[PDB]
Amino acid sequence: SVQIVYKPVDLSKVTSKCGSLGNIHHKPGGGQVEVKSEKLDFKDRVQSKIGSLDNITHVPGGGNKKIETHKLTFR
Amino acid sequence: SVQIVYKPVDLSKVTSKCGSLGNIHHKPGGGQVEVKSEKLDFKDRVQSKIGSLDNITHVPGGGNKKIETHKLTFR
Amino acid sequence: SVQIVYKPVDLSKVTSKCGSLGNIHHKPGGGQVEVKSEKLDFKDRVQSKIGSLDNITHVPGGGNKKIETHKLTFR
Amino acid sequence: SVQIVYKPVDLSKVTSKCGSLGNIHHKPGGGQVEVKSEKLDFKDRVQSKIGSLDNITHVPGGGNKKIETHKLTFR
Amino acid sequence: SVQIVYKPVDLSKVTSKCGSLGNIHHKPGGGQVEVKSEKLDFKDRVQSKIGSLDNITHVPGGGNKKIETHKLTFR
Amino acid sequence: SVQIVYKPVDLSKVTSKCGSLGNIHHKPGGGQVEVKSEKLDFKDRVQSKIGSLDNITHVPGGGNKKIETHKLTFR
Repeated sequence: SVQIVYKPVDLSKVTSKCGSLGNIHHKPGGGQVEVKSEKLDFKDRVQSKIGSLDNITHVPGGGNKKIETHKLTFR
Repeated sequence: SVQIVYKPVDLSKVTSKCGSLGNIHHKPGGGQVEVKSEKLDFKDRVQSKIGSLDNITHVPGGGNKKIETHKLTFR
Repeated sequence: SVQIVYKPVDLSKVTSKCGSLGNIHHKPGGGQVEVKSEKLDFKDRVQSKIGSLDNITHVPGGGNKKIETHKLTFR
Repeated sequence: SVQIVYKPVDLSKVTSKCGSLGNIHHKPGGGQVEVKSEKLDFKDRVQSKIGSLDNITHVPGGGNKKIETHKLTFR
Repeated sequence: SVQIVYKPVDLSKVTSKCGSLGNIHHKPGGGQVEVKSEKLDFKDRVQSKIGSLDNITHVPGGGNKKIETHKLTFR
Repeated sequence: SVQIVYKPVDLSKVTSKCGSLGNIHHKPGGGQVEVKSEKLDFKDRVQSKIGSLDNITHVPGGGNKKIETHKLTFR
């Protein structure tokens, strides 16, 4: 007789206190950009990105993360 | 007779206190950028990124992380 | 008769106190960039990144990390 | 013949640049205050101030000051 | 014949540049205060100040000051 | 014939550059204060200040000062 008891207890705390969060300045691509292209031959696929792209300002008040995985495999 | 008892107890704390968080300046790509391209032959795929791209300012009040994995495998 | 008792107890603390966090300046790529390319032959795949890319300013109030793995394997 | 010419020229500049101003915490009188007074005789004027009074948080973006006095006295 | 020419020229500059100003903590009077007064006789004026009073947090972005006095006295 | 020419020229500069100004902690009067007064006779004026008073946190981005006095006295 196989008897399995899976009783994990979790009283965890993931906490953050922040007095003030601010005055954040993200200024990407203030510089001049000049692309002068002449007599260019392309045989296959071309991907071009010019300028200021995919810039992120991520400012969460908390941004606390808890990942918990529970796995009971029986064969 | 196989008898398995899986009772892990977790009273953990992941904590942060911050008096003040601020005055953050991220200024990427203030410089001038000049790309002068002439008589260039391309046979295969081309990927070009010019300027200020994928710059991140990440400012979480906490940013505390708890990863917990539980695995009970029985064969 | 096989009898397994798995009762780990965790009363751990991962803590940080910070009086003030700030005045952070990240200024990448203030310099001028000039790429002059002439008479270049490419047979295979080309990847080009020019300028200020993938620069990170990561400022968490805490940034405390707890990784806990529990594994009970029975064969 | 008295001939007075009063032509002062003022091309002055009083300037300030501030990237960010913030995260200012003024917490006066966090402590407990207990005044136990017994059998006190007062013949003249009494002024009593108890607690947290006249506390100032003054945070100007500039706060630049120019005082200019011009005085031409003739007797 | 009295001939007075008063032509002062002022091309002065009073300037300040500040990248970031912040994370200022003023915490006066965190301590406990206990005043136990018994059998006190006062004949004249009494002024009493108890606790946390007249505390200043002054944080100007500039706070630049120019005082200029011009005085032409003729007798 | 009295002939006075007062032509002072001022091309002065009072300048300050500051990369970052911050993380300033002023904590006066964290200590306990106990005043136990018994059988005190006062004939004249009394001034009493108990606790945390007149504490200053002065943080100017510049705080540059130019004083200029011009005086032409004629008798």
